[PDB]
Amino acid sequence: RVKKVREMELIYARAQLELEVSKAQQLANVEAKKFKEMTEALGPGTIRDLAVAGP
Amino acid sequence: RVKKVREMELIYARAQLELEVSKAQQLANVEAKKFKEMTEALGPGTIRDLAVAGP
Repeated sequence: RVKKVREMELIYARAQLELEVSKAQQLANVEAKKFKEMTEALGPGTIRDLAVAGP
Repeated sequence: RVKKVREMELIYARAQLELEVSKAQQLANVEAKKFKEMTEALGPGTIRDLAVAGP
């Protein structure tokens, strides 16, 4: 009983702890994608000058 | 019972946790699109001078 309850929970938790990583994987892509679509569209050099303004 | 309830919930939650990412994916596009339609329409050089104003 204690074997087939923790062992069967393990294979269940295995396909869920890895399902958890696929969520974070796809959400990391759309974050980096939408980051890329702004950083280059804004300006590779503009980001540099916009931060260094100190006069 | 505990197999076919958590396993069937897994395939259900799988097609929902990935449905969640498609929402964030399309919303990231319209954000970056509408960002692109303003940043270039405003001025690639204008964004640089508008921030560096310090006199």
